[PDB]
Amino acid sequence: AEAGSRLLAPLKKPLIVSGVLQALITLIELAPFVLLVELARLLLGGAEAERLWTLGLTAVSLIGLGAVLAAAMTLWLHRVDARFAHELRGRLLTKLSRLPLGWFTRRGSASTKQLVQDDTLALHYLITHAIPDAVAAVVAPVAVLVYLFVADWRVALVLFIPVLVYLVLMSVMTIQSGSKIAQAPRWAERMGGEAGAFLEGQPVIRIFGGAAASRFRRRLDDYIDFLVSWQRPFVGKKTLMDLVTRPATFLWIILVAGVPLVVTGRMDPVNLLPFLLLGTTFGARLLGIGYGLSGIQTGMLAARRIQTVLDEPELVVRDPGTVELDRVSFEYRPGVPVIRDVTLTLRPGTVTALVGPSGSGKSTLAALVARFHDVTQGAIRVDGRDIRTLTADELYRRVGFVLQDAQLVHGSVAENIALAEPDAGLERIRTAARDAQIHDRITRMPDGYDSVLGAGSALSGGERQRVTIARAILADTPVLVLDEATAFADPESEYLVQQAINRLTRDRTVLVIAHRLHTITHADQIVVLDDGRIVEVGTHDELLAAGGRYRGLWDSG
Amino acid sequence: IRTLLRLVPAEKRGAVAGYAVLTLLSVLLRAVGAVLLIPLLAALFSDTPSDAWLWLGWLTAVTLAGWVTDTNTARLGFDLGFAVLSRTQHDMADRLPNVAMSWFTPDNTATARQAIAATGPELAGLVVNLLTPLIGAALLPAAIGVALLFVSVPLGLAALAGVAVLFGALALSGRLSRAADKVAGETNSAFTERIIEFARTQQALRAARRVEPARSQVGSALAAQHGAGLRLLTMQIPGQVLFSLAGQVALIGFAGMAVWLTVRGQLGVPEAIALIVVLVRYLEPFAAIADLAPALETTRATLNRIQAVLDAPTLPAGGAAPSIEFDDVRFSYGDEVVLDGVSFTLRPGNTTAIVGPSGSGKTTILSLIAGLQQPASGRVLLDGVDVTTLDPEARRAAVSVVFQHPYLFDGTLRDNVLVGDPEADPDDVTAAMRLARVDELLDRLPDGDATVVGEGGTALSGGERQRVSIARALLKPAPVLLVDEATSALDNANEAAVVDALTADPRPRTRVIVAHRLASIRHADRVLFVEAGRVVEDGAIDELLAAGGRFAQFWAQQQAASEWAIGST
Ligand SMILES: Nc1ncnc2c1ncn2[C@@H]1O[C@H](COP(=O)(O)OP(=O)(O)OP(O)(O)=S)[C@@H](O)[C@H]1O
Ligand SMILES: Nc1ncnc2c1ncn2[C@@H]1O[C@H](COP(=O)(O)OP(=O)(O)OP(O)(O)=S)[C@@H](O)[C@H]1O
Repeated sequence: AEAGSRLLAPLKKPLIVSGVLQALITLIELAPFVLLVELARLLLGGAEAERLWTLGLTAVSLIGLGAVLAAAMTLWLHRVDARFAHELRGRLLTKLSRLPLGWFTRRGSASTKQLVQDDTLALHYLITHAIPDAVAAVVAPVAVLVYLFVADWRVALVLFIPVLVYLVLMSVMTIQSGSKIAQAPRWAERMGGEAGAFLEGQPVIRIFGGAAASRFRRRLDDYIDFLVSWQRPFVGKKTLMDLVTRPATFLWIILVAGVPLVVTGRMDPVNLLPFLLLGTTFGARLLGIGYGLSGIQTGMLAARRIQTVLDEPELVVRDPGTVELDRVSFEYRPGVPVIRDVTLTLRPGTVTALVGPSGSGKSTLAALVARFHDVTQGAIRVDGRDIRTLTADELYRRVGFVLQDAQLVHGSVAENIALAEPDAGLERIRTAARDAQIHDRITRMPDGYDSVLGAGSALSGGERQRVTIARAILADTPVLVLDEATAFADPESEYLVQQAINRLTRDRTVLVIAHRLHTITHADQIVVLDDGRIVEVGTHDELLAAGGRYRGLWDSG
Repeated sequence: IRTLLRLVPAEKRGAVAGYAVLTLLSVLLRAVGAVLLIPLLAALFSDTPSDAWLWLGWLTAVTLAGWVTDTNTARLGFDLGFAVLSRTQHDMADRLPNVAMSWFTPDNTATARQAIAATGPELAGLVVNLLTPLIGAALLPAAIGVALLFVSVPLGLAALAGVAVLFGALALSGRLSRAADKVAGETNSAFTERIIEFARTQQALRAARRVEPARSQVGSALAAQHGAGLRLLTMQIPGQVLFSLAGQVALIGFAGMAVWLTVRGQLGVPEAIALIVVLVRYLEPFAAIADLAPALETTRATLNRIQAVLDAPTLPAGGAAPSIEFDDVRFSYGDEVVLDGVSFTLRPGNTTAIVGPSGSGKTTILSLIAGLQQPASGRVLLDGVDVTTLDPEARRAAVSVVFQHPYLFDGTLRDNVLVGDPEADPDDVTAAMRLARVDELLDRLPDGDATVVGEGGTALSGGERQRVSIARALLKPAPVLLVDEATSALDNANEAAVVDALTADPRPRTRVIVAHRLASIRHADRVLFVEAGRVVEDGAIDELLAAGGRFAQFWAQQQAASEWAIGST
């Protein structure tokens, strides 16, 4: 709860000043409804035309001042909002450059798009619209109530009859429907998921048909019946509550409570005019507070998300390519081990393959080797130096990586290939591309090597993967984490990517994340992982002769 | 919005007529309740307030009538809202299976998902939360203005003109508000679009050791754009201020006109005060419309989505191995062309094996053969009969397909298998599970063939999902069996199952396989090498191998690739 407020801490005083100005603007907005009561006081006195011209001047001045104050306040608030939002984007930029690389491979949480684009816009709306609108929606009914009570308390009290009846019926409906309203969002997300599944499985319905449509139709009918059974018994309460707060009912109550007082002489007939002017619409004004509070809540949720981002755990810097894993243990979630006391020594020049069943956690160990995360226990040493004491450049000029879902940077193809070493000449880029088996395709492109890449381009997956492999070749990293799934990412161009990987694995201490067993039989070392722990270590022949888990995996293959 | 007239079911049309006439009655009763304040407050402010009792009696009688009509309209509103929700949802659910597959673009898929998912509570209470208050607030100022003609012709005429002026102000305020919101979203997206690129390429920038120059560049760009970004949103200021200022200026105008008529002697002071109060009743509805405007915008968006889904195109209507034949077929995903004068013929029973590069229209050709899509030009024949003219039942019964994705649903593995032919006997089901090598998976599963295969039930890997998909395809008695391969090298049993499906299946049906590896197309009687949407080589396996063409190069590449191993050459 405090996280949401902590983000908006520097905007304390500007928000308070904006709230004060909005209270002033709302009180000025209701000024003509008091000048009209004064006009009624004046006409019945039959005074001169000057005493009405001055009142007209006052009303014109007050509406003009209200408009000018609203314009000035919204200008200043937009300026402060832009000033704060630029600072927030600047602070999020640095955080994205210090969060661990594994943070960007998250799941079960909002993507960066919703997290920086939509949430910052939500904060903008919170600062500029939701807070001033809510302050207005709170100041208006309070000021109206105070003015009505000042006018005549006897007729001000009868306005609590419909308001209290509205509150009573609302409370009865809410308590009577606590279980259903608690259960409603679960039904909503369930129906959303079912609709997505029904739309995804359209071709099966198209050809096979069957009960695929009826399965979704039953869910839809259940949802409709749930809504009907939820809202049908509350028809009477809802409609009576709606009737009570209508302006016409307020007017009738006002007149029935005022005419007896006015006729008997206990009340000045002019004092009833405030109630007829402002008090009759009091129900709609009290109903509007919830909308402003909902707006504030919606903004503060986005504030919560952004602050939860800004306090993530960013990578701490403590203090011939051999890699030593020393009692490494890792937990993505606390209390849920994924790696448990694994020890290894990737000797120099040895292709230490990594193999295990799906969900065994073999990719995780390579991720820790590249320092996508920090090992919770033990330590990972590269060249005898713990990775935790190596700054980012020093680490990543020692431990490169070629993992799945290769990313391209906005720029020329001669920039993507030369990202590690931009000073490399064009001939070095060309021979690196030849080594990656991509020089054939790049020359086929119209602009050649200067073609702009980015979010989308003419190259398919099996070609941008080879461009990234060319970049990894040119970076010249002694250690090299490798994801073997890149070999068959595009099965059409499997052979070219295999040639590129064979050239990339020339003289590097490689840690292959093996999915296919038959591409490992020449590996200088193989590690069998299951349940996040090493079981059997040795070459292909030794592991098969041992008659262990590796023999079972090989036979299953 | 006129779409609601189509959305409401035909059996509730009488309810619509009753709702309309009772809403008009309610607005008339509220107008009489407001206009009755003229004589009532004329008597109250006079020297004999006792004359106000009669008008108070009439006003409270009108209020009772208004309460009765309002509760009737509310009951009808709840009934009609639930009815139209049910009708719209059922029509949308029934329409979609008949919608042509060309319509299912990802934006259209998103709109349909939103229409099915988030439209429950909104359409449930649409007509009570939005239509009744909106119509009441829209018609009541007109009703009071018209009813004030008799009290005073100039005052009533001025009020009636003010109705149009204030509705114009409301429309202008809505235009400026939504345009300003659009501009705000645009500038925020423009500012943050570089942070998205910084986050997406974070691995590449970090690994290449360019994170510091890249971050400095992004920050400098943000600062430079923010320096010039202080000139934005000059039209947001009259967003809501314009409407409120217009309303208050109208209030001052009406009050001043009442004062002027009092000075001119056409109205008494008590009736002048009463007219001020009544013309404050007149402006009160316009606030309600402004409050309801965002909800109206959301409802308009939802109804636009429902209209888009309900107006989607529909496919026109119309056991030996068929001969699949193409006659200059052309197809395009909008503007991009996927086929260009492709023509070929598949012999009945001969296991054709399409191969070629990616994005070359292989899966597209299989889809056109299966009738999921239609050919934009030319004909797709099954034994000389155009696919478009096939009956829907014959359309389903003709072709069986193994899709690239498995397309499984939550439920028992058995029930997933039976959807190929739910009337199939246990013998055929056992044969299909054996030919698909699903019986091996049954040993893995705890409960056997009845095991739930949903994500919450059992998390199957790719090989098992593809094997049950092959079982689905084999079970159905379709004379055509397309196999769009997505076989994974992590499961050799999947390849064995595909080979069994193309070989061990006893039903004499033509088969078309879009293959990546050489495990399956070894048993291919003919091959169609499809490159860039045009068949470049056609013939037998050995013929193409001897010719030394493109297919020979593909065979050499795939055969060499299978013998790949790291750390040796
Ligand atoms: N961020 C995370 N949050 C929760 N669980 C995680 C996370 N990352 C990994 N896991 C768990 O780690 C196990 C899988 O480890 P991974 O290395 O990520 O995948 P994997 O074992 O390599 O799968 P394959 O098919 O072998 S690549 C599963 O039990 C996951 O639930
Ligand atoms: N739903 C879609 N929306 C837009 N373009 C599409 C869609 N489906 C396919 N395409 C494109 O249409 C062209 C032909 O693709 P396909 O019909 O899948 O042929 P393909 O070679 O079998 O594709 P793959 O990669 O092998 S599965 C390619 O350029 C695809 O990117």
